[PDB]
Amino acid sequence: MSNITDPQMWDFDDLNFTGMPPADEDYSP
Amino acid sequence: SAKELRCQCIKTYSKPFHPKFIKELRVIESGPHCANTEIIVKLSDGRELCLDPKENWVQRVVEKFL
Repeated sequence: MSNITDPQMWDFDDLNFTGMPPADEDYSP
Repeated sequence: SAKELRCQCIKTYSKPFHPKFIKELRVIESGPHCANTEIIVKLSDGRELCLDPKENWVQRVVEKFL
């Protein structure tokens, strides 16, 4: 939902490419 | 826990996904725990991982997530 800010232009669309996900690696605590 | 705090993500996991994949995003900026920037994430199908905020695929998935 968002809100706030000012100025901008361009942008939007979702995804990207190369690689993928799931699998494993990552961690923290 | 708030006695000994380390990075919220000590490392990052370099796996490009899509906002439809990722159902939770949390952006941790350099703390009093870790002087770095760390993206925490949960993929709905895809577990809860750590992300590289510098990596362009993330820039979209997180941007378009938020």
